[PDB]
Amino acid sequence: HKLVQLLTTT
Amino acid sequence: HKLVQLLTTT
Amino acid sequence: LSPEQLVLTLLEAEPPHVLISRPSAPFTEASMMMSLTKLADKELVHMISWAKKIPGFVELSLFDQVRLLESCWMEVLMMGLMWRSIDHPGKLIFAPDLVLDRDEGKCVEGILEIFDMLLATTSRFRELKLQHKEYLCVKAMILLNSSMDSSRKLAHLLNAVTDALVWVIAKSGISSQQQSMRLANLLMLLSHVRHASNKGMEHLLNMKCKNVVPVYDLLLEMLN
Amino acid sequence: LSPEQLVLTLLEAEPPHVLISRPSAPFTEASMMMSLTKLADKELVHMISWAKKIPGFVELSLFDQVRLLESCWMEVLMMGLMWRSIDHPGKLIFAPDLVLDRDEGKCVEGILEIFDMLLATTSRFRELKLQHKEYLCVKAMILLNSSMDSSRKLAHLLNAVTDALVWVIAKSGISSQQQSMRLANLLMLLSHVRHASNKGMEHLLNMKCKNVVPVYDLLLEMLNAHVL
Ligand SMILES: N#Cc1cc(-c2ccc(O)c(F)c2)cc2ccc(O)cc12
Ligand SMILES: N#Cc1cc(-c2ccc(O)c(F)c2)cc2ccc(O)cc12
Repeated sequence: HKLVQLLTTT
Repeated sequence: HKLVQLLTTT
Repeated sequence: LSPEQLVLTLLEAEPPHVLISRPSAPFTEASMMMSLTKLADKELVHMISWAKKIPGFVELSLFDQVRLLESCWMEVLMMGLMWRSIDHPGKLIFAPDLVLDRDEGKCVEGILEIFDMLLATTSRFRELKLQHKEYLCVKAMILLNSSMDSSRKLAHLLNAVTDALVWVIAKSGISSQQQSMRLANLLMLLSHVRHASNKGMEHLLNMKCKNVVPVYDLLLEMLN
Repeated sequence: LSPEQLVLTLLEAEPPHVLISRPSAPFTEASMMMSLTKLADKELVHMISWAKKIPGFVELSLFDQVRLLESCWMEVLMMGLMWRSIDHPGKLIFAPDLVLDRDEGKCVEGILEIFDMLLATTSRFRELKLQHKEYLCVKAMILLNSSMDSSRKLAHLLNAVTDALVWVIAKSGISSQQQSMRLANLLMLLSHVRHASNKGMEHLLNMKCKNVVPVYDLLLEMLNAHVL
């Protein structure tokens, strides 16, 4: 889920 | 051998 | 040698189709693997002959010739395979009498995946409407670019074929801008061909360790 | 958006210069490998920010955004490594405080092979005198072309970046025939980058499995997802 959180946050 | 043969002997 | 002469030379050098008959009964992991290994072996022999026909190839050091072939043989096989399947959507034409269906890849553990991508890449070539002459140049470029002064001569050999590909695309008549885009589009697919080739050899290696099928003489040497 | 301004957005998407904060000193197998892994983890974070800055990337389905980054990450890192090392023959500039030589990769089994590949390919881009804008387009293409409606958006994006690379080359002013030739040579070198990438990942995977290098969260995730 790490890649996903960074893809969905700034 | 096989490869080398086909490249130079054939 | 002019670009056209190079293409003509490649055209004639095209290996003849290897004839392999589909097993009598429905495929089993063993029978299908027996079929693809025997075919690959036969095509490899023809590939070596094809290589010697690429202008300047036999001028390279024997060690470079070996190095290049050991490095891209499965890529070359799959490029030809996709070209053979270009006019048969949903089908993979390994040989005239060996037309494998996407579903048939199930009898073999992990090959379905590879079939999927082979078919997908083939469709892309279909979508791009790849032409025979472009195909010929690309397949040769695969061999010459697998660089994975003899090396100096290699660069020059590769540029010659590249020149030939540019010539072929120019002959299509499209605008210069479109010629560049097409050239790019064609070459950007080599990554996809390579990806399937990688998976293919990883699959072949794994199958060897599994004894699922015998592999040794020519295929074995190449595999290594 | 014109090709020139698309290239501008790629320039703007460039990750910052990364350092490992390591005091100068001889590299041992343990220090070298932990530094390489630590650097890769840091660059991965910056890589995700870069990707999201490429016009339209975040418009792709989350599934696509994820699959593209999971497949190309090591290739993107090594393409960056080659650009940074372009003006430094014989060296691999992983970072200002992580400069490695060929003989240094010898203290780690299987590494020398990879370094030789990285160095040779860097040398090729050097010969061709790879330009910064060309590097920018190629790097973006590596990401967008790793696709082994959302699908059309991607195709549109990849074509946009491809059109940008063609423009860059056209600006160099060289003959049309030399433009086609350069375009082909640049694209063909990508196969060599991809090759070194595959070997690089196999090496990392082995190190991870042996727990010889501390595998950070993000790096571990990217690694496992990719091999999977
Ligand atoms: N994927 C795949 C495989 C493809 C091929 C193969 C055979 C002939 C071709 O013209 C070709 F393009 C691929 C052979 C295999 C032999 C053993 C094996 O385990 C896998 C494979
Ligand atoms: N080859 C290689 C490896 C390269 C890299 C690596 C790190 C940062 C970069 O910008 C890059 F292009 C490659 C890390 C590794 C970490 C562990 C490992 O075992 C191998 C490697």
